[PDB]
Amino acid sequence: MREVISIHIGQAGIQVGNACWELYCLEHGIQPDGQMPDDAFNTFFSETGAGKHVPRCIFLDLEPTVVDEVRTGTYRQLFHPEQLISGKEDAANNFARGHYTIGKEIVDLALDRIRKLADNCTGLQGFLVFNAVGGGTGSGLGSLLLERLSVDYGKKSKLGFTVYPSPQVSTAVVEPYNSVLSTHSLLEHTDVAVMLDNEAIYDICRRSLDIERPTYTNLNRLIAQVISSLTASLRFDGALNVDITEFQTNLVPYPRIHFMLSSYAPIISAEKAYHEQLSVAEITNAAFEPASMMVKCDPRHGKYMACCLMYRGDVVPKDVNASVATIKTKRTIQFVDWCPTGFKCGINYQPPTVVPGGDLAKVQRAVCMISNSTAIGEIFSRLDHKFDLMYAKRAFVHWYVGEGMEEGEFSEAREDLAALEKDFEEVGAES
Amino acid sequence: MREVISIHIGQAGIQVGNACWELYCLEHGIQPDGQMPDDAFNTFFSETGAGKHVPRCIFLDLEPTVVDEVRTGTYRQLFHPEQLISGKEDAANNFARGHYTIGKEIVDLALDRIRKLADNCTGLQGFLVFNAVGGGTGSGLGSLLLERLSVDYGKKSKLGFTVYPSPQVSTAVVEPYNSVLSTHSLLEHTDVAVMLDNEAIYDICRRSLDIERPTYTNLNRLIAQVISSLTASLRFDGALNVDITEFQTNLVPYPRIHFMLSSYAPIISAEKAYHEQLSVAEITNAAFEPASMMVKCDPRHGKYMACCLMYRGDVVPKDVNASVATIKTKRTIQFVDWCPTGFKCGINYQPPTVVPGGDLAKVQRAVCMISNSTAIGEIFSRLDHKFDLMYAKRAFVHWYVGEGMEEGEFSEAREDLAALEKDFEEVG
Amino acid sequence: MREIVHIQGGQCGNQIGAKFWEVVSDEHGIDPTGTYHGDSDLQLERINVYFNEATGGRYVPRAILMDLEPGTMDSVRSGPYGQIFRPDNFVFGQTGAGNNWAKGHYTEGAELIDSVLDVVRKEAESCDCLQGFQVCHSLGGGTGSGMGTLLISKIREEYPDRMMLTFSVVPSPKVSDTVVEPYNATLSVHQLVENADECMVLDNEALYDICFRTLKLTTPTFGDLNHLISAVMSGITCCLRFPGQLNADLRKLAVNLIPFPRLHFFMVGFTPLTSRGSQQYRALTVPELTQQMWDAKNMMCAADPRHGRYLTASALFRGRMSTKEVDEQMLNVQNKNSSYFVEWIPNNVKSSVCDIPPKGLKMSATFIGNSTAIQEMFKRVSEQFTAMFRRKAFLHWYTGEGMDEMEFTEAESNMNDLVSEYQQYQDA
Amino acid sequence: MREIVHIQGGQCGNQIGAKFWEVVSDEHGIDPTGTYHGDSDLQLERINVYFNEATGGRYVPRAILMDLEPGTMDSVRSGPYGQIFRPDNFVFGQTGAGNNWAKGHYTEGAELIDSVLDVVRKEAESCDCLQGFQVCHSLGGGTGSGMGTLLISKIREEYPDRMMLTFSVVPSPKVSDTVVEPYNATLSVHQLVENADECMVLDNEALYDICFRTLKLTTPTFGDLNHLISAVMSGITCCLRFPGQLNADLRKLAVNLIPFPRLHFFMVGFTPLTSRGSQQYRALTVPELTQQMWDAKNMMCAADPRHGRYLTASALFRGRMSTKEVDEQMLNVQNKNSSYFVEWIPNNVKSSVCDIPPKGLKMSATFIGNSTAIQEMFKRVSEQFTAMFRRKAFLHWYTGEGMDEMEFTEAESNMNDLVSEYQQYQDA
Amino acid sequence: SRSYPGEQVEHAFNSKRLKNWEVPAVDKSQAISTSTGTRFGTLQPRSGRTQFIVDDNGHLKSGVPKLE
Ligand SMILES: Nc1nc2c(ncn2[C@@H]2O[C@H](COP(=O)(O)OP(=O)(O)OP(=O)(O)O)[C@@H](O)[C@H]2O)c(=O)[nH]1
Ligand SMILES: Nc1nc2c(ncn2[C@@H]2O[C@H](COP(=O)(O)OP(=O)(O)OP(=O)(O)O)[C@@H](O)[C@H]2O)c(=O)[nH]1
Ligand SMILES: Nc1nc2c(ncn2[C@@H]2O[C@H](COP(=O)(O)OP(=O)(O)O)[C@@H](O)[C@H]2O)c(=O)[nH]1
Ligand SMILES: Nc1nc2c(ncn2[C@@H]2O[C@H](COP(=O)(O)OP(=O)(O)O)[C@@H](O)[C@H]2O)c(=O)[nH]1
Ligand SMILES: [Mg+2]
Ligand SMILES: [Mg+2]
Repeated sequence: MREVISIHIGQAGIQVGNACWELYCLEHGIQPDGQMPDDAFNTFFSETGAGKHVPRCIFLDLEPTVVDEVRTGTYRQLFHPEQLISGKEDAANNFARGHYTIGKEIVDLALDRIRKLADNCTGLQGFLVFNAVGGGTGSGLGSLLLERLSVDYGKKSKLGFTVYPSPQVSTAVVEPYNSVLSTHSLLEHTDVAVMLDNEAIYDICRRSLDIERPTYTNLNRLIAQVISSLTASLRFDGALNVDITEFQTNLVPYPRIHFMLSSYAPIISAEKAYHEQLSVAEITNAAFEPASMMVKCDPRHGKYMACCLMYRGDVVPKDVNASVATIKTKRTIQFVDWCPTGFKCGINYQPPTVVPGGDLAKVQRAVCMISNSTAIGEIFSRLDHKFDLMYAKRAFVHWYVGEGMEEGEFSEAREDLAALEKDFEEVGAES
Repeated sequence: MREVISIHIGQAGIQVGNACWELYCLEHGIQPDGQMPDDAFNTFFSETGAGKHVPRCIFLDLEPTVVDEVRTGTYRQLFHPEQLISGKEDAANNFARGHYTIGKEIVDLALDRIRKLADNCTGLQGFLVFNAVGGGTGSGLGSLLLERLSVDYGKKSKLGFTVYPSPQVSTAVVEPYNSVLSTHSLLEHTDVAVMLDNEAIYDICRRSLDIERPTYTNLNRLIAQVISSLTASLRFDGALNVDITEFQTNLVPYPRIHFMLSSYAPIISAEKAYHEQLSVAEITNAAFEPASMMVKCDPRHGKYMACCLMYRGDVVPKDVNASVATIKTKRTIQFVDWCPTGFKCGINYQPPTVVPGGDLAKVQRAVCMISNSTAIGEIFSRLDHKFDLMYAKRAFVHWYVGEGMEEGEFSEAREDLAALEKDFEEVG
Repeated sequence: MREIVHIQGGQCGNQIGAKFWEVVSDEHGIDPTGTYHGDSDLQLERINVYFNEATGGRYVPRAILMDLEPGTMDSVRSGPYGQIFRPDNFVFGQTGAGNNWAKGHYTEGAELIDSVLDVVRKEAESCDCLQGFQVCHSLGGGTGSGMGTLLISKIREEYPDRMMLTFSVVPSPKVSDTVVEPYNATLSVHQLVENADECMVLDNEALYDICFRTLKLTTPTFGDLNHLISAVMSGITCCLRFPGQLNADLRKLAVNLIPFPRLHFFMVGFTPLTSRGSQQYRALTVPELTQQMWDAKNMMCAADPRHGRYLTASALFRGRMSTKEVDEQMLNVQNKNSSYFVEWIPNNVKSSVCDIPPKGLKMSATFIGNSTAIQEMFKRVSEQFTAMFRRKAFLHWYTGEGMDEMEFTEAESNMNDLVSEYQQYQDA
Repeated sequence: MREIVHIQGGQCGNQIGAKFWEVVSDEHGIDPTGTYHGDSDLQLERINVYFNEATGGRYVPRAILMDLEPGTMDSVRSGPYGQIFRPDNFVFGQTGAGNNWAKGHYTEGAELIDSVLDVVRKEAESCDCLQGFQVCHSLGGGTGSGMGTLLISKIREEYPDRMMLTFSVVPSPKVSDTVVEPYNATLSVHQLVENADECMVLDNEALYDICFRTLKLTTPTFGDLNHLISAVMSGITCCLRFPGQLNADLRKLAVNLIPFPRLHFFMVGFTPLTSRGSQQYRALTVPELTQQMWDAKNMMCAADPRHGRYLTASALFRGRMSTKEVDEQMLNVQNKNSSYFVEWIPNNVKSSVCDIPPKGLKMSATFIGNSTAIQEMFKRVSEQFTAMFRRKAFLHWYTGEGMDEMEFTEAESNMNDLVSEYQQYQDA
Repeated sequence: SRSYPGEQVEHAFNSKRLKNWEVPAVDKSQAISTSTGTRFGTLQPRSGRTQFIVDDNGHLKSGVPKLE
């Protein structure tokens, strides 16, 4: 009855889906060969006639080079091969290729597969969309998929975890274009968006886990931990259960402002765990610490508008309340005036799980804080300034105009982003 | 519950931090590997959910060459690795680099450690600052760190056990400069500041302990004996329990005068203990002895504005009041008129502890004296002479003005000493 | 005779009802198997006020569990006492609530009423003499608040003569468990002013106070707070379930309580509450019960009665005791601190008593107060509403269900008139 | 009947409160478990003046411990008789005291009063006939001098008719336990003059001499001093607790002593006090008791009777004796050294007697006297206060708490009015 | 965000007892109009018609005096 659908688009989408599913199988005792040696797996899986638990996910991409690694790996008995969707040619880091030229041939089969996947569902909670803004496939194809999903379902709730184009560390040069294009396209259709940045998670892995050379898999382990914490209350008991609609309602104040930060605590090494105590007050202080933000935004350049917290393990509601009251009394935390309230808290009795050969440490308390602050104006300003600096000269524009676009799409997107940053300015201004 | 926070800055701060934190781990049976084979260790530690006791201190410095030794020394399992803070390069005996260039990008990194180190305290008494006035990290980062504390805490009690440039013995040429700049920066920000010179403790090692091969690890062992004798009431029972809040109140007459002297008695070898009896009257007599002062200042040239006594061991209160009465009958000791009182006292039923391999002797009576004498205007004046002596040619200044300082901060910091000098005479 | 039908709406209600039926069932000595295993014939006489006979001597409760997203019901359906309920008294919708008063009241709630009402009637007629309804709420979320009130207005018109209680748990002043809390609160209050006969208000925060200020607990869980709420809820129907030399039906408790049809908000408190160490010192007599209950700490709501005046009050003592002490004690209070009681009501307390104390005690009490300090809940909620409704924040979620705007102001004006009624009658 | 509540506020307060409750417990034969193990019914007849019954037959003291920084409270709980106090009757704040009158009376007193009074009321209702209050202060410290007076002001407003008594330990003439003793003295005496009905002044100096010369003790610990004070405190309520052929309530004691509402600073002494050697030589007779009690050495305060004039005096005897001898001895004394007594009072002594001596003794006597030699302490104190206040030493500490200088001048004038009042009736 | 006085439970909610010695932020409690002006006073009533000053998407609609 408590069922969700997961969509991993682009390369980073499936790169993090692999981690999420290695997490879920291990957490629920599911062997890699589908079956295990109720109501606990039914959130992510489906039971066939005998024992087999096939996951209710979809891996969508345009490069065969990664879906075939998945098909040949140990996690090949899991998926219905019709879920792993690949294309002959890729989008080549081009929003126009991803949106107008290539993705419109496989949207039909992606949608009918989503239909067949949601048919067996009894009570559908919402769509998780793991996307990576900055690469043509990810950006354009997710925009197209979200428009189709909004016209099909509409009433359903879409969370989008979008690996966002980073300030300085960047493996691309054209991404300031497709980031603006993807935002202007999906803004009207996603129900909530969680931003997170490779630089911020690199800094976290550096300062906390003492790892100095993370090969894109530690970041995925961290994202898997985050989603497990976020969706615990769907498949695990505990006081103050919280689901997707409760999550989005008390967090998205206006139709425009739906982008939000993220954090996690504690996040430590197997020795600092053994040599620390990690009480709930320390955990919440570390969560609200700026240096724990999974995105490259400094919340002290703004004011919070709401926060959501999901405590796990040995946590008591009085301690949660006392720590939230201490945070309120603190002086370095600001709040926009029109929210005297501001915290949606939930508890789960299930501590966070650890993976064999992982890098985190076994703990008994953990917090995944998710706040909607008016400081992401700074990242929107960064992205707009970069798009500006480039489009002042019509750089790279011939690719986008040859692959089935025209010029007006750049102006629409830039004016939408200007309006969005003016929103983030005004709705925070106080009388 | 009766908790404090101990900060160590610079090489001296860390070189004493090894001494004190070797003492407490010994004073509470704490093995160097954290655990041991309540309300006692809770003053300086944090019993984690299983066994281990982490100290609530922070070693801050810029040269990696000292903090790595602690990371390889026997006391490496103790410290939370994030508490031991160390940079790439140091301030290089320069007040500016510790105040404008390097210090500005590590204070907030220390503050986040201090922030999380103040929340786990359920009842906080105050911060303990160990400083090295005369260097770059101690004098530069220290002063910059205190101002960041004064805006963050304000009313809390911050003590300063600041080692000070000795008159004759000196291992620096620019140390008159970064000392002046230190005071004017800490003057308005520390609550009370104890003083002590490396030479004054050298003679103590010569006359009393009779060690003719003294090193710094022979001095830092003498400072830990002071604080262990000063924070016994925080963690040990005993009559006339006395905390830190009641310590600055009845000791600092004006918001300016908070430079004080220190002493200790007895200080004897292992064998002369078998030649003595160490009555409580004899101790407090030798406590007021100028030769037993930990600063090269002469009290018999000035008057006492207050005194503070911490007794320890087999002491009963009648003799403290009996012998102090005698000292007030003696005439070598003076008191400024407007304080007919002046003797805050304290007792503890826990005698001082001896360290294996140390040089003190097992005893059962001890006294740690802290006084605010007006004769501390003499050690103050020389610093105003040597500063004024070199500043006339403005030697060595092209270094300070090369790292983000201007001429203002020199005359600014020079007048305050003049203003403080007359303050040490207006009270007479 | 005197049967009672019981509702549990929302996540909170579905979890307070867990402990409630665990408390009452043990009070009548029935197992989670539903079979009676008590000793006295007293349990069997008034067992039918809550349960119904079944084949084989089982006793199923007269409860109704309704909730969107039945996930929380899967918990209680799996607990120790989850095997007693009839499976047809489990109403739920496949979708979720969303902490949104609108869809919990207009869209989704409406699709369940057609089923819920068939449930309430089929077990309202099995009662040979229906006394009243009672519900358990939470004014924060959507299911408890939204579906709760929508259920009431259907009940208020179908059975207008019967009595409807609401043990509604209201929001907390200093920490809000939801952000949309003030919107959901008033829109529910605007229903309880007109469609409720009695409404006990509770606060999770004041429950924490009693939990570690009086009980001195260490790790309070919601399972322990519900062991408190279930203690006062069970404390009401004692006169219905057990004999007593001065009984007090549920209806006569209201007429003696509310002077005007709008002031149906009360505040409750339980007595005695001691630690595991205090039961060794404190004695259990009527003068003890009467001071802990009259104190301004056992008030389970976060409203200080000393900032207002008592209109009326009540008390439901349990245990064979002297019915004079109860009479002269509640008299002595009104005379001593006469500043807190109104004048145009000479004797403003009602006192009942039951010969049957709780299962494990010898004397106990229960308190109900109708004070004018209850307006403090309404001032604090009124501002938190206007601070964000004047800005039109979080509001597009409510108009999404076709809700109007005057439904917000009318819901608010109705409050800001109720806050004045509580002040006319408070002549200070 | 005639119940009494006991308050100890401060370090010295809480520590002498331990000995006082140990002396009384041994009087009525109760073990630290709380059970009763005496023999006579006299122990059980008037136990209710100090204790409250418990389940299983325990007797808990009617005491309140209020003090910041509960360190000394953790000690007295670890003591032998720490198992008897209700854990509820402890009031403590996590902050420090400061040895400062301001923050004791203004800042942290302000938050503790909310809970101290609720504790006071909840136990003052347990009394069927409240006789009065008694407190143990120490005018040097910060908690006692600050919290104590704030408590007494509140107590006097809530219960003005009753009798509040004080055993205040005043500063010492030559030695000074703290440095701001004058400020703590006057600011407290200014509060005592309006809000006290009886205030016996004790001084540690006088306690030391009695313990040194008379008792011949070699290591007089504060445990012994408080064993002295605990003896003289118990010696007052003997008429209340035990029968007597001429009993004397607490109220009639004041009525006879203080001729004027402002001369309530008494002077005490206990008899007999002998060494282990002289217990064999000297006898136990009423002439012996009165000869030692009238002496100028048993005066537990450092005031010299031979310099002033006795306004009134009182004696309380314990032991089956002849009541003609006491009347004869007191008359004989007045006629002999007649100059030390005022002439416009014909017979200025009262004399009680109790048929019940201390536990191990056979005849005992206790003395109280209202002399004019008490003005000397206030002259010495007022002199030290004006000396420091003329220069404003340590004043920034007091003014940092929202205090002004009128609160010092008011205090000093009120102490100057008191010393002139004492001078008038001292006609030399 | 503001802190409204929880009257009977207002003790044990200072910063101190919550292990916070960092110069508490009091403006969140002082913006309110409590009777005594402090944490322990009760606040004031209103008429409660609650006008709007803003259109659907934030963006204060009229010339409302606002801080830029
Ligand atoms: N956290 C994380 N980020 C990744 C990972 N792999 C790629 N990224 C980032 O995703 C962005 C590129 O997205 P891609 O999916 O590779 O590009 P695309 O959407 O497939 O478009 P085409 O390359 O044209 O097919 C880059 O900024 C990467 O840094 C990963 O494994 N983990
Ligand atoms: N009591 C004591 N004093 C020391 C010790 N080591 C150095 N000092 C003195 O401290 C002063 C300088 O010490 P440093 O800590 O190196 O100065 P700094 O603050 O680190 O400045 P930089 O060296 O430029 O980094 C000198 O006067 C030393 O005599 C020690 O171990 N014990
Ligand atoms: N005494 C008690 N109160 C609870 C409990 N769970 C939630 N509450 C309160 O219920 C409020 C949230 O309302 P909720 O029941 O989750 O939404 P609903 O499903 O629409 O009724 C919050 O203010 C919680 O504090 C519980 O287990 N015990
Ligand atoms: N009889 C007795 N008097 C004491 C004792 N300890 C302290 N006093 C006196 O208490 C005075 C200071 O007050 P104190 O209670 O210690 O500090 P406070 O906490 O601020 O009240 C000093 O003058 C001490 O002489 C003791 O143990 N026994
Ligand atoms: Mg790609
Ligand atoms: Mg150095």
